[PDB]
Amino acid sequence: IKHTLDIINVLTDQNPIQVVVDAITNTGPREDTTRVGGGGAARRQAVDVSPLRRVNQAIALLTIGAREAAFRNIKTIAETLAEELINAAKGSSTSYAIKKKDELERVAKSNR
Amino acid sequence: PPVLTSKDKITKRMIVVLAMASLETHKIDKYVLLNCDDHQGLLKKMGRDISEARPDITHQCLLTLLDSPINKAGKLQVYIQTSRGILIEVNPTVRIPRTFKRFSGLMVQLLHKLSIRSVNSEEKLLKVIKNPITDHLPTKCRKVTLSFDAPVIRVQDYIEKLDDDESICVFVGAMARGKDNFADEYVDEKVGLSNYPLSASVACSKFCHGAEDAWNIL
Amino acid sequence: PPVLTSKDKITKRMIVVLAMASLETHKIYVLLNCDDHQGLLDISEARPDITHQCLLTLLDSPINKAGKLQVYIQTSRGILIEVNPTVRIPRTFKRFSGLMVQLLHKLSIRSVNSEEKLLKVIKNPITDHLPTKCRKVTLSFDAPVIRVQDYIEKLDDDESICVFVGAMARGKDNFADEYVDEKVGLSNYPLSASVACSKFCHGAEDAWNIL
Amino acid sequence: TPVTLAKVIKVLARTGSRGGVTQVRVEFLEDTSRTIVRNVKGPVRENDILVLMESEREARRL
RNA sequence: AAGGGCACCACCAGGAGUGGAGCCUGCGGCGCGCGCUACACUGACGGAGCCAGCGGAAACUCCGUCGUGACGAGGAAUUCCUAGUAAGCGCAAGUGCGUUGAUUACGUCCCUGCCCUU
Repeated sequence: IKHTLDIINVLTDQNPIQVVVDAITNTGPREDTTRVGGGGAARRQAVDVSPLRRVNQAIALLTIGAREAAFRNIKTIAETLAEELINAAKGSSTSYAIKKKDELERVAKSNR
Repeated sequence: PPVLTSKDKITKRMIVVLAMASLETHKIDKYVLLNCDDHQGLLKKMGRDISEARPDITHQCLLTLLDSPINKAGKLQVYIQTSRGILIEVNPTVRIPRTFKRFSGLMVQLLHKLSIRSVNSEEKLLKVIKNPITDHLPTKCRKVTLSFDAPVIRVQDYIEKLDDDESICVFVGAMARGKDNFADEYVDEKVGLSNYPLSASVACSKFCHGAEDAWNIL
Repeated sequence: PPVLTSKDKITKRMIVVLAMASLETHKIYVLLNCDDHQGLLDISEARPDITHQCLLTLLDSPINKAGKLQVYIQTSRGILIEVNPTVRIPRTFKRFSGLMVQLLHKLSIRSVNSEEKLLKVIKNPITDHLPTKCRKVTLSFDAPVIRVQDYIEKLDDDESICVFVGAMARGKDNFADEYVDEKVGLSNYPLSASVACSKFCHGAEDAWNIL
Repeated sequence: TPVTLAKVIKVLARTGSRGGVTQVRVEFLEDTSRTIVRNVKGPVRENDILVLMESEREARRL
């Protein structure tokens, strides 16, 4: 974590802790889909999600992002976490969590 | 020309999933694929699997896809999805066996060992993998089901609308008949390709052609 | 959709002729083919699967369903077969062979009811059966690549289009040279016979607003 | 997007639902007038932000 | 039929797996279970730092050197689970001990069960 923060600040001044907060801020989903009955060939129903889950899941996403994000490569978690936190603390489709959120959500507008 | 696999989650590409594929081994003391020619006698005796035994369709489709330019150009990967729920990834450089007899042998072996390995290389050519297909798919991927009863589309047009960083995944029912809902739970919509019913292979050429046109492949 | 035959010499159709087709019966009769008669033997002259593959690929096409397609087969031993657009060719090679063997012995496959002939051995050459306005082309890896859609649009409103494709695994593109106007390629990559067929069907379906 | 934030008033005490999803009466926080019945996914007690996009939806037992 | 309840052999939301390899070991029969060893850079090797409990330990930390050069991370299935716990780690004793130390649940009766009362 210490390292990441430094890497983030080298790559934008800013409070990297502000950067962290943002990534968590613009990551949480708005409408997540539940597995309604359907009648056999199940159809998902467009629920809204709790702020604690929003935070919970965000953190989840970004870390699974960094960890699994930069696997067999030439990078360090500190780095790939800075990458995942920077990309998400701005929004530019370069981030595995932003891509995922936008897809969970696209799915929700479908179940409406 | 980098080989495309599920591990890569970013590249824009076309994915075909041959859903509802009829692959099943058969004991006799040797193994073969359950198929309507050899086993129409047996199948009927049991009173089921009536056309649940059409592995040839899968075979046809595979040749059709891999033989395609879009494959040669490396912008296509295929997956299988068995009636019995088995999911296969197909390495795009695999020179699938030309005849059904030789195809059968290899699918029987793939099913028993869960992978087919190159004699010199350590990458697999075919690999049984875990459901759901939606884990292995690219992150930004449009998903559709081919269906006769769905709104007809011109594929070239259908494709030019895709975000420059967005893939396309098509589910084809690799079968003789059936409801086209083998994938309702994953897809964004269903589309038709012709006002005529097609065969799986033809649907597949049609779609490859279309991508090939739109993505500038000769 | 009124059925296209060699008699109709006016209508503007697309014709594909599967050349160097491997259809040689083997006395035991069944079709001579790699799988079974690998051992017995050169494997290249024995690839009937390729033909069977293409027939499905061709008859299943939207363009045949719209009845603007016509298939002919011309084997590697010069036998000539007209395929009836409405024939529902057997889906499995085995069943295919039964039928293909019978047809070679009897010279035609008749519908169990209609007077029509689902398949027929006709006399050479193939030129005496094509439409009178008809462009003759050969497919070839060794030729200038083209967009099938563009090519089709340059045809006279009356001019039909007949492509010669090799139902073989390997070899010279010479098989139709005595008949062709021009040899052309559909791809930068070398294609299987059936794939070459899709390409053309599809490009021409596009050109002809099918459907 | 015309996103509208809301505050919970009453989580329901007796319900009927599928597990996981719970129905909440929300006060609308732009006006105090509007009140809606909505459906939340995560565990939720009173007095918090809700993000809204679709503005009526009047959902029922799910 | 009705109303309450309880339960991850239930559901709502995860972890850790098991079902893959060889071998060890028990059980069956004449396939099944517990395990051990495995398929690097969040690493390996070299210095160096240096901390337990039950009866100067290892992981770990720092500074350096190395630089990506049967089994390629496990099918359909399926088990157990709510804090110093899980997992990781080693230690004494013939099962215990401490060190490092979490994600998720604490909810419900929609489903499958059982219980109560009507």
